[PDB]
Amino acid sequence: RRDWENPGVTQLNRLAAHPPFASWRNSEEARTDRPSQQLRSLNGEWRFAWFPAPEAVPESWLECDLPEADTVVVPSNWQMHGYDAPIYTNVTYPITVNPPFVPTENPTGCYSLTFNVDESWLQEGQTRIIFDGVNSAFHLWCNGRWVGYGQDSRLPSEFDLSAFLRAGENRLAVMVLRWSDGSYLEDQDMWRMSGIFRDVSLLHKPTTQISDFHVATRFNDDFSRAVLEAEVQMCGELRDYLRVTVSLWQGETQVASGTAPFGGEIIDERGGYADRVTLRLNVENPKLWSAEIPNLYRAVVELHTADGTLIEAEACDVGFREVRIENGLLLLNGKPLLIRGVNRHEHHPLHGQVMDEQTMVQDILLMKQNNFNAVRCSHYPNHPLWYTLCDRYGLYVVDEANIETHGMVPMNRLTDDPRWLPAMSERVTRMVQRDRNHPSVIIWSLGNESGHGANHDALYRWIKSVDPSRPVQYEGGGADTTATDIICPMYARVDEDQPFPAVPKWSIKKWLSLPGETRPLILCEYAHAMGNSLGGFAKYWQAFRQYPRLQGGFVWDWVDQSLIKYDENGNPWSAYGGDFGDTPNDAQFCMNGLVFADRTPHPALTEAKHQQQFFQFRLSGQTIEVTSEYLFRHSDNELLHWMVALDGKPLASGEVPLDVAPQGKQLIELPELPQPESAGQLWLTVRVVQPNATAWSEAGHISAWQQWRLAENLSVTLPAASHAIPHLTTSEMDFCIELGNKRWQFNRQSGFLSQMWIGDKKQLLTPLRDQFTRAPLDNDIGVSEATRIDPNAWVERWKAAGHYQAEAALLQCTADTLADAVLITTAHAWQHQGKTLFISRKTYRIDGSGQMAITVDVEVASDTPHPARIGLNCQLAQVAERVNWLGLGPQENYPDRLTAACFDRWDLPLSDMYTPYVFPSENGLRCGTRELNYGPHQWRGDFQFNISRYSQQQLMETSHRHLLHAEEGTWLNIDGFHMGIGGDDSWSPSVSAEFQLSAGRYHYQLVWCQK
Amino acid sequence: RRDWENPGVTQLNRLAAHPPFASWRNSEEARTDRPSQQLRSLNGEWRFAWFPAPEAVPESWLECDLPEADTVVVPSNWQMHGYDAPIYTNVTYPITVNPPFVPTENPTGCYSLTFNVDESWLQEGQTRIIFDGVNSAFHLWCNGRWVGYGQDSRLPSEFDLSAFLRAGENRLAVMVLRWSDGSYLEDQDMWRMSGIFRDVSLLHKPTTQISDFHVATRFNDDFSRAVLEAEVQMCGELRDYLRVTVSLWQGETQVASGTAPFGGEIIDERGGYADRVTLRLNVENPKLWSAEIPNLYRAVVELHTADGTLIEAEACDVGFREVRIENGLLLLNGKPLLIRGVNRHEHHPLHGQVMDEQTMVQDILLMKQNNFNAVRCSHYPNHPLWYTLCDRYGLYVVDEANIETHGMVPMNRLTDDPRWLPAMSERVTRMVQRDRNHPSVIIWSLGNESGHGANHDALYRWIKSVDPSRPVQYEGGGADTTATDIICPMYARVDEDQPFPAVPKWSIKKWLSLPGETRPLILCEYAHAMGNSLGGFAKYWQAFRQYPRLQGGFVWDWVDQSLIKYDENGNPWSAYGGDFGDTPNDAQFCMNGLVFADRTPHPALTEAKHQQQFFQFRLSGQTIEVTSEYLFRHSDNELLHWMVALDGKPLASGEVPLDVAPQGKQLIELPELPQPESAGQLWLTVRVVQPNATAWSEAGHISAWQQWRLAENLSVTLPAASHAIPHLTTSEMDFCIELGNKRWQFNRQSGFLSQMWIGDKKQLLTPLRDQFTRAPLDNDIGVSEATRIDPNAWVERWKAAGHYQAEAALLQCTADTLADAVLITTAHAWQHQGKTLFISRKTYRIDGSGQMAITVDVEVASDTPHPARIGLNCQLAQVAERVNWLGLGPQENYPDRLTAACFDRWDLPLSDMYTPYVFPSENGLRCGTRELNYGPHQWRGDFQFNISRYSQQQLMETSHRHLLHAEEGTWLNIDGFHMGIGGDDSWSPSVSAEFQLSAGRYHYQLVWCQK
Ligand SMILES: [Mg+2]
Ligand SMILES: [Mg+2]
Ligand SMILES: [Mg+2]
Ligand SMILES: [Mg+2]
Ligand SMILES: [Mg+2]
Ligand SMILES: [Mg+2]
Ligand code: NA
Ligand code: NA
Ligand code: NA
Ligand code: NA
Ligand code: NA
Ligand code: NA
Ligand code: NA
Repeated sequence: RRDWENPGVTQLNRLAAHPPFASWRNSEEARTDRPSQQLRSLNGEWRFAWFPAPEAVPESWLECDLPEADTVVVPSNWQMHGYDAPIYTNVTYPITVNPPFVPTENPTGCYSLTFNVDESWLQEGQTRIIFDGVNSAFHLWCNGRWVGYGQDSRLPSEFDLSAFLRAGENRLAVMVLRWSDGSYLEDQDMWRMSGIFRDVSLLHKPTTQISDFHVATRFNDDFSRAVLEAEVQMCGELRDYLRVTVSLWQGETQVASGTAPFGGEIIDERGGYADRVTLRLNVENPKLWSAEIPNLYRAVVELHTADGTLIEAEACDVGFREVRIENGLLLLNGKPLLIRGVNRHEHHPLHGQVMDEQTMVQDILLMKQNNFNAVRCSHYPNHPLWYTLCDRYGLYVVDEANIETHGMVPMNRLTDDPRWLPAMSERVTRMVQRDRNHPSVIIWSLGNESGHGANHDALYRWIKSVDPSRPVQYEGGGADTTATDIICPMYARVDEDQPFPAVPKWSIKKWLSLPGETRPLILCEYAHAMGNSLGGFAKYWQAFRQYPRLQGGFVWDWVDQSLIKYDENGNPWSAYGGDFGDTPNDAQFCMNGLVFADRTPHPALTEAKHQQQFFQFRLSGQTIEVTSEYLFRHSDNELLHWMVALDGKPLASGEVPLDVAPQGKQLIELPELPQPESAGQLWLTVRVVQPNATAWSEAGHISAWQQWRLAENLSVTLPAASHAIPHLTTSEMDFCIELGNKRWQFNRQSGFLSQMWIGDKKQLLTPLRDQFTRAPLDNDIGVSEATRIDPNAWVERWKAAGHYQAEAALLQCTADTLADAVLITTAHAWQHQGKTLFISRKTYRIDGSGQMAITVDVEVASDTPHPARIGLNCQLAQVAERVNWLGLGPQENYPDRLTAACFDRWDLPLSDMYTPYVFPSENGLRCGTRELNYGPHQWRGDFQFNISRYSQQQLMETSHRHLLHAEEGTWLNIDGFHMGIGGDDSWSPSVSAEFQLSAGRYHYQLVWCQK
Repeated sequence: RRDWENPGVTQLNRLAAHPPFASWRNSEEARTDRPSQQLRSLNGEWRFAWFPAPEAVPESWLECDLPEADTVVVPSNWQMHGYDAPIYTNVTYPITVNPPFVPTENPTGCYSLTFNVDESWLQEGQTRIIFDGVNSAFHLWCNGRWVGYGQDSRLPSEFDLSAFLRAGENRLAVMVLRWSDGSYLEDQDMWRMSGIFRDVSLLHKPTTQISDFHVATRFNDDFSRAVLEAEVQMCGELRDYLRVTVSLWQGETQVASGTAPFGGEIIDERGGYADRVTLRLNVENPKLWSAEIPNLYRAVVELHTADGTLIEAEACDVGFREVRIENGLLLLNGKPLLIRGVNRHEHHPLHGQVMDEQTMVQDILLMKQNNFNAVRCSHYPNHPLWYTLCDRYGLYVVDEANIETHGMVPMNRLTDDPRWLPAMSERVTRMVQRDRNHPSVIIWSLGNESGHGANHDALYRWIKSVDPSRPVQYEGGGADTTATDIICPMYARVDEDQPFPAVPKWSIKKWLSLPGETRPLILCEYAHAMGNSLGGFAKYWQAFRQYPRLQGGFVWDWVDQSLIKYDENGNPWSAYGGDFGDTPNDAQFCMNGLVFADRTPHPALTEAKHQQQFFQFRLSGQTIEVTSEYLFRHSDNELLHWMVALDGKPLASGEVPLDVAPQGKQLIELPELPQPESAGQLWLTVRVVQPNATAWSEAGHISAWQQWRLAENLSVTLPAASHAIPHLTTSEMDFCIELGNKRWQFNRQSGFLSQMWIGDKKQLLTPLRDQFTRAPLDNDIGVSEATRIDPNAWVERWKAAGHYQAEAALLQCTADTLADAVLITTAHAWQHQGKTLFISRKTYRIDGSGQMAITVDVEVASDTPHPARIGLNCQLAQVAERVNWLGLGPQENYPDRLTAACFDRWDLPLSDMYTPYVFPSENGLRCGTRELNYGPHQWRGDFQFNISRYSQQQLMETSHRHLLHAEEGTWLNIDGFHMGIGGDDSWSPSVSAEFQLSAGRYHYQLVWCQK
């Protein structure tokens, strides 16, 4: 039969799901979580062969190794070994939508391994094999004999091999199918790969075994008393001498223990479970678990005899915590949580979707290091090790079932179909059966983007019945259906409603008070970090903090799903949709992370970190008020550093330790600060530093900061009188001003400064001209698919209006000789099809000091789309190594994403003034700059700017960052005003009104000089 | 693969479930529900071959018929043809509890059929086959080619045969397995049969078709306006020219009609169902549907081109009614229901589990004629025609999923197992998709006796989601779990609690008000009608009428599940558990009905009819108050017949028209009644008569009655003085009294009247002795499983105390000659192992009138189990044809079951005084009798009695009624007192206290004379 084309058959001869087992045969080894000789890893080099379809697989393969097969490493995704192309499609299914059928051309991966077992495993006991991850379906053979079949690429499939094992060499044969009916439930926006991408192992258990166990913790009103209730289930022959003992450990101390024979209480007219027993342990003043302080206990479950003989032991870490929704609030150990989360896929630039401990630890450290306290398993059960790390490092987790049918029409066609309830149910139930003992998991999720069907309600209720300890949520069908305890929309904006029919996305503040609504609101997804994004991020946090029931959300998302390819020379580059011949494909939509595929941060990460700080500050006079947003921990590893500076010049500082309790305040009085009479603005910058290193951070780690303007003393002194006076030389074609060894040349035909000289060295490679456009950011383009011409998108509106093709018509270009300077006045009008888009009026004043004062006043037609920017740009001949400036920095910041930037004197290498977004666009800008220094140049004013070796044009025409070439000289963009980058989503205009350049008339001035 | 041993595989290539289809190609035919040429019946003579296992089936069977095969009628269960034996087991599974495995020796039934198909059917469209019922799993082949597989013995399985058929002759091959994993979900307390026991048919549908349609009716606050919403789904070629027209008909009048193109409203981000359409029709002052008045409309669903081409039409009967639970009450069209229901199994004594129209109509007419208005489909979806009849005749239906795992341990082992969820959901989901359009179905049931598992919660929620028009109920796990909207216990008693651990059965009155409880309570099972039962029935109805939230229940059950067998003389007799060599079995527990398998009424039926009357009466002086319990109808077919009688002698009578509004009252003043001077008790008897015939009753049908004692005149006149005086003759052995032609002989050794003579003929075959025991009724024995002795059972307490073997010891026997009579005085003590159980003191007075007054005074030890009865018995030499008595009658009646009986002068043939209960026991009693006439004898007093040709001993020793043999003469049992029969359940003592003979001392008198 073709079991991969029948949702009625999701497995064959597969063992029941259960919590992580190791079948320890020694209680001390179990308590310390040390290795168990009964659990073996079969990871390593396997024999692999690729085929176009399962029909092409030679039967001989079942009996012996095919000489054509290659020796590859397992786990792995065969697209990563180059056997075929990984595919990046977002919504549209990778295969023709015709359930339950799949294409006859079904890439088949044939894996095989020769191995042998310990003599004792042949004598007695149950030997089972475990495949943590097989994408997407597979058949299994042992020593030529068929064992079973399994589906669901994200949960373990186990099979009893006891009756197939033989002395000597044994051979596993695994036929993996890329496509199956299960693929209809795995349409997540990500790379479509396949193979055995997760661990493979052998577990040896006794015939009379622990087949399952559940750990629960209930508390009293103040959590000073708890009861640990453990239900243990067994398989095999029941016998009166059998006992179960559950002991609770805190380090090497046993705080509580419980022993009892099998035989549960009576549950109905036929009695109770003779094969189960529930132990109840009293725990006084338990140490509570939270992301803040991940206190953990160790629970050891022993199946032994009444007279002391251990049969086998299983165990897990225990975190005493209560998760409950009360009066509209999500409470953890009685406190309202504020979710600082992120959605994280299991992605690796080299290994594809194969995860490893090192990578997970790296993600967790970066996350906590950037003030995240939660993560969503978008959109499937993760690698088993992820939960252990979260339990221990401290991260709230949303465990999500591997069910996504985004590409269906309507989205709920399958999920509302009773005939898919079985397949759907196993993806939900097997997840809960596997992860329910993990304390880090505080919320169960029924999946992602599958509309809202009756199957969702059925499964919602099942969980509620089986595990009342955790709330259940699901966004599909409107984010507030009868299948979710939490209003969990994706991309709902703060103040703006999006009244979509049927599934509107109300402003989150409004959503809360809709007639009858009482549930808490936590976005399952928000702040789409695709490329230069996260504009308006602070708006979300201001709302989260002011509204009790707005309890945060999970950013989308953690890491760019870009893959690594190599060119002719063997140099690596970041590839995305379509770069593998995969088509249809959705281009760069697979990259929406706060970090690059190699975990290098994007500028946006700093903004998230800043807005997600755990300490709030207020300033009044000499007093700084520090408020703690921690719910449980006291600030026992923090000291406040404060420094006052005048225009970047340090003037005073000092440190004060932080002794603030959760939700508490601390008043800090700053001493008398010297009185600077020197013109300038005084700035106060404070930062919280962690003097001691921790499991997730180094000593000196900065966890928060904030800036304030103190006193400002305006300059009322005039500059030194000009000894000399510049001379003007006229020509029909040019206006030349000369002073000392400096020369300025204004082209009378274009009306632009076309050249400058310091001695005989040219300064410009391209004239200084106005600029009202920018290389479109992913948010300006707006498309979740590589096949959509959207006229509503900003980039499209700018093209239709001719912003990118507007030619500068000169209206006026005059020159006047003044008492101590030359005044050049110009006026241009950018038009397109007889329509004047903008009008620019300027005056250039050059005095005897050699300083060029540029005054600019622009007019923007009210009926033309608001411009991307209002400023000037040119290509300097110069190419220096440093960029020194007095403004917001040191990292890239934009109008609607600069709260994390600080005002000060920054000095960086030129390359750092460039942000390597895989998909090139406007980047590296820095706002609130009062002074910019490059080479012999200095510009003064109050402007925004970016500077690099790439022109706006090149960035605009280049698809991949690796294809960018450094242009001659340096490109400079000085903006008086720049449009917001937005980010609420990346497929519709998202730049908030206050950040759109719509004033109609703009003014800004600059001073250009040398030295 | 052995799919019949895999709960993961419940079907292969089966079509989706849907409501009844006929695929008319003419709307008028659809409207009239006339036969459809596109719907053929394949019922008739098939070829059948029996095998001991599927592996024994020869391959040649697929290609052609087998020589040894026989020609049988289908549908049918092969056990009814004698191929193997039917098994009657209650709780214990008929197979070894080892899921999902069945015995390797699994009886296999090979059915085959060579049928014809017109090429017209193959020229276009889809040709499918439909099996309405295959027990319990099967594989299907058409023309030697494999088609599919299916499970669930109670719901239709459909397969597309389009590509397997050919013009002309075709052959089907159906391999039916008796056992499968599905059997673990079909452990209902009934006969375990198998085969194709329901209709088989062939349906033709065009390629573009109506694949499903839902009809719903919502109303305004007063039901004066309504909206009919019909959602229609299509399959095939979806084009813009497609339309659906739903028209509503009331007879030949089209009341409403709607037409629209396909394309449902937007439901989610991907759009909506382009293959669906919802029609909404307004209906003013709709005629409401109810069991009282089954008003129906006809809905025709036309799939057609916009231009007028009918592709095909489907249809159904529509009942406009709302079913909702509000404030604790179950409401039908806004009024609280009083469920007068009964559980009914699909059983036939000759055909087993095969249902036919005639039988169904017979059950329905009998049920309504006996004031039943509801029925529970215990415990599986019923034959499709059942719902049509209930819709049309008017009966509230509880549709129940085919799920019972009673035999598991604990009962919820499979239902709480997520691995059995798939199999369970299909039994529930496919039931709803098939019957959701029938108005008679008002409640969905999740199954029966399967404990309460998480799977129950998920499916409960599923129904609430797909169909919010009907409450969902389920008794498992305690009758009040989170999986039921109605508290629906089985056998919960009216006042007495039964605090069982985990799943107690509280007194229904108490259950309603337990802290926090608010739901209505309707017993899914109560008043176990096993054998001589229904004692205490009136107690349930008094409560139902007094407590608003006690809304009735379903009696258990309708018809005895006895099967017909024949003796060597070819005569038929009723058989039960074990009568077919079936072992283990539960003998007679399969017979618990109000009627025999041939639908002959048990005496209990009348008690049910009486207590379930729709008119209540109250008497005050000469005014009779009638109160209607009807919720929607006026008494437009009822008249009141009243009659007054003096000890059976009718004095006055008359008719009065009944004009009562629903829930209304009517006062009727009786005319000046006569005032007879003659001694006696005046009795008033009123009967509600239906003058006109109905679809369910004949003219003259009596639907209710009631009696009252009016004025009484105690006889104070002395009997004429006797001329003569009896002569006494003494001897050591006897006391012989003589008067005229009458003689009496009292044995001086036994102390009993050993013989009498009328004229000169003997009158006794056995002496007149005391009796304190009775042939145990099913309720005295109690053992739902013949493999469970029980000391607590009444029969066991009586035996242990020696009630059945105690011998009378003479304490005294004297004779005295009075002035006008002879007085015999006796005393007896019944003992057992030195214990005195009872003491009987009597006096026999024989005067000159030839009469014999017997005075009896009994003492019963307080520490001996209360006696079954306290009276006298003897074997009359006479065998008369008639029995005439003044007292309760005419049918059998006992202390706790005599409310239906009426006091009057009854006269019946001897045979009617015996109730042919299949399992013999005490029977035919009649209480409140003041006079009994049999042959030349007459007995006067105030007693209870039974009279027949069978001795309590024979009844007690015989297992089947056909084994009973008339004894010489007639056995007479005259009781001063008789214990109640009980019936609340048949497996534990249920006779209420007030009906137990515990007074310690009893007195009664009788006068024997020759009339
Ligand atoms: Mg499958
Ligand atoms: Mg998606
Ligand atoms: Mg120990
Ligand atoms: Mg099966
Ligand atoms: Mg049962
Ligand atoms: Mg018409
Ligand atoms: Na909040
Ligand atoms: Na994406
Ligand atoms: Na501190
Ligand atoms: Na670009
Ligand atoms: Na009631
Ligand atoms: Na029964
Ligand atoms: Na009437």
